[PDB]
Amino acid sequence: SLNNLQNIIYNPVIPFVGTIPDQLDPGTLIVIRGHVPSDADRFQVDLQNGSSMKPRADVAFHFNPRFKRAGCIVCNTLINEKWGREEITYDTPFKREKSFEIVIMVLKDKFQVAVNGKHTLLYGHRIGPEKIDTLGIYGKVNIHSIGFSF
Ligand SMILES: CC(=O)N[C@@H]1[C@@H](O)[C@H](O[C@@H]2O[C@H](CO)[C@H](O)[C@H](O)[C@H]2O)[C@@H](CO)O[C@H]1O
Ligand code: NA
Ligand code: NI
Repeated sequence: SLNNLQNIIYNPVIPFVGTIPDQLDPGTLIVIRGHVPSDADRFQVDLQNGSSMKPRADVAFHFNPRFKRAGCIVCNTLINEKWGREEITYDTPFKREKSFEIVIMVLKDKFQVAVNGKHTLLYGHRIGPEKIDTLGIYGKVNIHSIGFSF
C-alpha cells in the first residue's frame, strides 16, 4: 500500500506551500505525518490549483480538522475566493497532542482519506484533479514528512 511512497519534504516550516511533482491520477497517494499541538484550534491540508495568494488560489480539496468542542473535520472547495457547501465529518480521529498519519488516496470520482490506518472520509471531486498542482498546509500543526506515491 505504501510500498511506492516517496517522502520528499521533512519537517517543513508551517505554513508550507509546495508544488506537487506529478499529476494526481487515480491510485495516487499523498501521505502526511505529524503532530497536533496541545493548543491547536484547527489546521488544514489544502490541495490547490496554483499558489496565488492575491487573489487566493482555488482549493479543490480543503481538509480541515477542527478541535473545539467534540472536534470535527470540515471539507470544502474554494473557487473565486468563495467557499462552497461544507461536508462535515464528526467522527474525527485527530486529537491535540497526538501523532497522525494522513493518507489521501485520489480516485477517479473522489478523494478517500484514511488516518492512522483507518478510513476517515470521502470527498467527491468538485474541481478536476488534473488542475491540482500545489499542496498547502496551514494552521496549528507540526509536520514531520510529506510524501507521494504515483
Ligand atoms: C456551521 C457553519 O456553516 N460554519 C461556517 C464556517 O465553517 C466558515 O468558516 C470557514 O470555513 C471554511 C471551510 O468551509 C474554511 O475552513 C475557512 O477557513 C473558515 O473560515 C464560515 C465562513 O465560510 O462560515 C460559517 O458559517
Ligand atoms: Na482557509
Ligand atoms: Ni514527533
